[PDB]
Amino acid sequence: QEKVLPFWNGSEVDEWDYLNCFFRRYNKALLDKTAIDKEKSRLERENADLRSILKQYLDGISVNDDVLNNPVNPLLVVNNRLQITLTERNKARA
Amino acid sequence: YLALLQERAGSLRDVESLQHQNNELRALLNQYLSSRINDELQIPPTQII
Amino acid sequence: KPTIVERYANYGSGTYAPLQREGRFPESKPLGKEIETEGYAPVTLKGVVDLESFLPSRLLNQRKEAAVQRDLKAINDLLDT
Amino acid sequence: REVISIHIGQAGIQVGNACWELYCLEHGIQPDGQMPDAFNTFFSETGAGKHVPRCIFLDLEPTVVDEVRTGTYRQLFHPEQLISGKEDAANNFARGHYTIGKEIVDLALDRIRKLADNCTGLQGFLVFNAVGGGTGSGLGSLLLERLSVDYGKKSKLGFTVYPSPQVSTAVVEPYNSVLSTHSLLEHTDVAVMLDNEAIYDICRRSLDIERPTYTNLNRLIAQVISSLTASLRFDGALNVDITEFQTNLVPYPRIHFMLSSYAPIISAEKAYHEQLSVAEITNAAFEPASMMVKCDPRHGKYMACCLMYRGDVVPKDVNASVATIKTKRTIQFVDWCPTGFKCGINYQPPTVVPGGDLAKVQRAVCMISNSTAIGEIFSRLDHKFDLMYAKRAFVHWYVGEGMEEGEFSEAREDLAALEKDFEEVGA
Amino acid sequence: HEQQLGWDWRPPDD
Amino acid sequence: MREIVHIQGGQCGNQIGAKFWEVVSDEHGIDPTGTYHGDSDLQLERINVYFNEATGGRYVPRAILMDLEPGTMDSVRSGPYGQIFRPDNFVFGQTGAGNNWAKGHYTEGAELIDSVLDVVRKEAESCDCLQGFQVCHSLGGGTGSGMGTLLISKIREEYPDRMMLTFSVVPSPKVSDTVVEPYNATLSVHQLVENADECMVLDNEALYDICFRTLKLTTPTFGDLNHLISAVMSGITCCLRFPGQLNADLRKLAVNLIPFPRLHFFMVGFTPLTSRGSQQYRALTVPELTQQMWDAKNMMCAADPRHGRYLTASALFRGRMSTKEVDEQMLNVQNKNSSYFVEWIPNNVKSSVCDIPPKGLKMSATFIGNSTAIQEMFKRVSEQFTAMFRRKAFLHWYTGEGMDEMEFTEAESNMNDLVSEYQQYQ
Amino acid sequence: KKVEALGEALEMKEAQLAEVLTAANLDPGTLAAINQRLEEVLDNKNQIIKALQYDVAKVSKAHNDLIRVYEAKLTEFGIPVDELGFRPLVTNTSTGPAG
Amino acid sequence: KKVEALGEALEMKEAQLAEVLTINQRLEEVLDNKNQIIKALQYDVAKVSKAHNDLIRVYEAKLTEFGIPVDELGFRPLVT
Ligand SMILES: Nc1nc2c(ncn2[C@@H]2O[C@H](COP(=O)(O)OP(=O)(O)OP(=O)(O)O)[C@@H](O)[C@H]2O)c(=O)[nH]1
Ligand SMILES: Nc1nc2c(ncn2[C@@H]2O[C@H](COP(=O)(O)OP(=O)(O)O)[C@@H](O)[C@H]2O)c(=O)[nH]1
Ligand SMILES: [Mg+2]
Repeated sequence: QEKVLPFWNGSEVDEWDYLNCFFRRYNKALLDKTAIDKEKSRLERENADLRSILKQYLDGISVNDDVLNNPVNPLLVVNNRLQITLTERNKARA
Repeated sequence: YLALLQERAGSLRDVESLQHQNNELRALLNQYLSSRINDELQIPPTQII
Repeated sequence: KPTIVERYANYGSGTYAPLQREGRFPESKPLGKEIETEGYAPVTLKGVVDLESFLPSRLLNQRKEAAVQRDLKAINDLLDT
Repeated sequence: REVISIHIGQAGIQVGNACWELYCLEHGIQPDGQMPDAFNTFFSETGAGKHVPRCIFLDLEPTVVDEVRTGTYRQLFHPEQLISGKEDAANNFARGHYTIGKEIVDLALDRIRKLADNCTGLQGFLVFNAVGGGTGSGLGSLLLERLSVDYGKKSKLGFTVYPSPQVSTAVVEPYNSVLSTHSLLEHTDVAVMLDNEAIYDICRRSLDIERPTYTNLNRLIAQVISSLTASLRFDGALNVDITEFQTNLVPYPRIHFMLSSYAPIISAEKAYHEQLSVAEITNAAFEPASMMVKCDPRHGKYMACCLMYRGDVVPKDVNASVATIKTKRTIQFVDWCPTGFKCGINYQPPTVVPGGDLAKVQRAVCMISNSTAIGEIFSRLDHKFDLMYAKRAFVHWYVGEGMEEGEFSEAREDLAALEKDFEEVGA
Repeated sequence: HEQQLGWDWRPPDD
Repeated sequence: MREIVHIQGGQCGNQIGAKFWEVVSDEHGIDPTGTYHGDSDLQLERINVYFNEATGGRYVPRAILMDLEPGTMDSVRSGPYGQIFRPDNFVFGQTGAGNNWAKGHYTEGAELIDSVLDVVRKEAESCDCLQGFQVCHSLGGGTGSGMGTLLISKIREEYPDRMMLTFSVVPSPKVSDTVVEPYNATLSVHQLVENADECMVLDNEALYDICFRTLKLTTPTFGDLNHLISAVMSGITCCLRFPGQLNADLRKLAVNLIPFPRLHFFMVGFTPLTSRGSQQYRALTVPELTQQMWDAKNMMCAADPRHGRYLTASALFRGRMSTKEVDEQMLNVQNKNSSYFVEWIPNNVKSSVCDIPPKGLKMSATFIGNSTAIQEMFKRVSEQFTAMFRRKAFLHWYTGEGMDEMEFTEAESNMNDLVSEYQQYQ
Repeated sequence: KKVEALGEALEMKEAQLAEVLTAANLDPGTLAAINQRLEEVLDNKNQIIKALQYDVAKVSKAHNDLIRVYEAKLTEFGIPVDELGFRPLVTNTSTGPAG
Repeated sequence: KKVEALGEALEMKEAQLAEVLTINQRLEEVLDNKNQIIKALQYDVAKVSKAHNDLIRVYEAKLTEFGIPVDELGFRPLVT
């Protein structure tokens, strides 16, 4: 793209405005890199979310100390903690 | 500008690798979301989550 | 072996047509580490305003010193005299 | 290939008093100076089998210089290099740098220059001093500045003693060290760092002694100096010299303050039982308790480490040991350099001092490493200097002896800048 | 000039 | 007629060359005193390739030592066979290299390389019909790469019609000697890929793995490694000293190997390498010498050919053998391992046979491959370079001696495009 | 100010769309599907315009650069007659499409 | 970039207005304008490609007519 159009999509030249096309190319590179950064920034957070859901899923299958320690767990229920939590999640995700 | 280009190339490679890992993780998660133990329980982890 | 300026000035008017016999192919990546940034560019005004939001800081605008100060003070005093 | 040795103050010349005993024992020179190529770095030959050191011992108080003028080594030295002032600097930076410092530096420098002229090929200066007092700090700073102005390009190694974090003898040594860093950072080129309390604990742990005098410290530092300079004299598989040290251990111009360690620092009764092969002496040279400076490397990262193996060493077990060190987890190198080691081997086994504490060991290892684990030392010294500078305490002495305020202002800001530089090069 | 940013290039006289 | 001048740059190169000269003197049958005490005339028929008759049999080698310290020079004099070199060729400074590329290519180079060129030119004009140059050095130091590489460049500019063999001990990641090895390697390959004609690349990692597995040594000091590198450099060029059933000059090897003028890095091994114990049991005929030759664990390079493709191979056999047997060996190897080979080159293997085996052994062979998997070393060294060049670590010791960032970037880009050139064909 | 004018146009058009949809109150499904397939038609049109403009630029640059390289080779060989003139290209440099 | 994004947003919004009004004839005429732009542009591409081939032909003819070089030397030109 910029190998064949590095400039854009008649008197003498002053030193101040002397490099404007080069700055155009520089700005194009900056915009592309910022797009890269935004894309990455969303990818790592979605990856972290996937890791978290996977971990808590594996906990859901397994019989683990943290599974028991979490007071809201189907493995052992006291005073309807699980049911209250489920209805709260239902009303929050409704 | 050359330093910027090098940083852009590194970021692009990192993005590609991250997308690969995310796709693999999502495939593994979808594999877990269909299992015999996922249904044999009287309480499903899908509802638990 | 020419200089860089001679090499750039010779072929065409700032170009270079590499002969296939040398086997130096830097203009074509091995396609393994290929680069294509066209997809990342935003297509909607939502993406445009999001990129605008990103990175506003770049968007907007000793002992040696003491020794030099001592030397300049001495030479200034000498000039005064 | 030769190197000059200058010893300023009580601590420096006391360390040299054991260094030259060790050197004579190494090279076979009798105390009077006779032997009934390999010594050319440290001695110059003359007469009918006579050798004289390439050293100067200068100090203000003659009480200690008389000890070396009379104590069994009188015939060793040239009876002019033993400089003696008229009265002690009294722990006063201004008395050692401005009042009395301007009167003996001429006689010191006009002797250093002629020793350099006698020297065949100059390769480095090495300076012994402690920043815990005036006579060391101020005068060594002045003389180091003078040498940097005169020679400049030649390498300088300051084997400098800081005061311990809590085990402190002087009361004004925080002031003196803060005022001496202004030269110890900007004029010397490689700083090899010491600390009394670390050696105390090392000889309490390994050398199983509970009441160690200064003799033990001086001996086990002279051993480090000898292991440092062994590559210049003796033959080895991978000989490593002073310019190698400079180019490998100084990543940035203002980052040169390196730790030190020696192993096996072992007794004479554990030497037979406990085995001292390379694959374990290398590990024993990396524990935080074997660092000759009271610092904790686990609180930082290692920039670059350098290993010197004296004695029976084959260059493959060093590779295996370095691989084990890298694969270890309790330490973490700076992510800058994959190749973080500077190996070096020699052939002369460690040289025991008769009647000493160490033993006839077949091999030994000296490690010097540059790491970010010294910003803690700099910060603690800065804090304990600032607190005493708050109430304007002890400053009237320096004021009457020559300092006014700018010295303290610039020293304080310079130390702050150095600590920030270490912080920013850390991560 | 002609590659990077000239937009016009002019030789001197002699 | 044809002859080769030899240069030993730095400490590593000097010791490797000293062992090489001991090996050559043993093969040609001469004493450390310089006199000839061999047995046959086929060896003294062609000693003028490496030696000169001085006065009544005192043969003098055609090599020049080169370093910046006297300790290594004294060591090589004191060692055995060190009393044969011409004292007029012990050129060496005194200051010290400092393992610094700038200190070995811009200051001490500029202060001693006029003299080293003077002596090497004297030797190259004493010899009549030149054939090439031979240089031994390491790409991880200051005077190994600086001194030797500048000498390579100057000699290439002065005699640009002579085939050049530079033997380079590339740094290996596990055996990390110093801290600036990647910097020096980058700045050295930048000039080698541009001026020198072929480098045989070797590495201490494989030189130790060979000694631990094949030789089954217990404590291999540098003597054994230098012995192996010698035994390779001795058999690299034997068609000159001794007759052969199918001769092969150095230029013939170069033209058969190097397909394009920028793909001239050779990865080399030697056979047979039999342990002292299992040798008495081992069998030595051509269809196992070739098997060990193409054995991926015999290669003196930490780049397994199973990770890449072969552009060209060269097998130099020594001893009275069967040429048809050799040719069928190569053909069936290609057909067995067609995948590891490039499609558009029929018969990727060049085979040569010489009629005189080495001292003691009855058959021998040497392998020189141009595989495209050798890009691994350059990729790894470039990664180690860019790990430090982002933060300018250890860079002021070159900046103060007068090299900018422009040449560093040039050298790194050169490595990157070289890796690209290997990868594209594969 | 051009951006401001285009934003005003966007605002008025969006308000008009909102009022028109709230007036018509037609079923979502079919009308929405109408919307998406002509939106896809428009999107493909814009994409192919962009791609083919770039194709024109690329082929023109290759054309001009190859003309210059042939002229250079012929004038090096000494063939003095040059025939073809360069086309109005905007960007001149070394690149890929030459050999 | 904001200008071009706003322009395309304006076009698509006008398209939704036109389609939900059932104007549409104007939208389809604009689409026909875009199609004929496509046609003219690809016709220009065809012209330049054919002219590129024709100049390859004339240059090979010029070289062979003197024969001082052979038909081809060194590099090989790419064909669209
Ligand atoms: N290693 C070692 N350090 C010593 C010895 N003697 C004194 N020191 C150190 O020196 C510091 C005070 O001694 P110095 O300041 O050097 O005494 P000086 O050299 O005469 O200098 P002034 O005290 O200013 O006269 C103490 O904090 C100790 O740490 C010694 O024998 N060995
Ligand atoms: N094969 C072999 N390699 C060696 C020997 N001695 C040293 N080396 C290697 O050479 C490297 C030292 O580089 P050096 O020659 O000092 O760099 P220079 O000073 O610029 O020439 C080390 O990494 C060693 O692995 C030897 O006797 N044999
Ligand atoms: Mg005192």
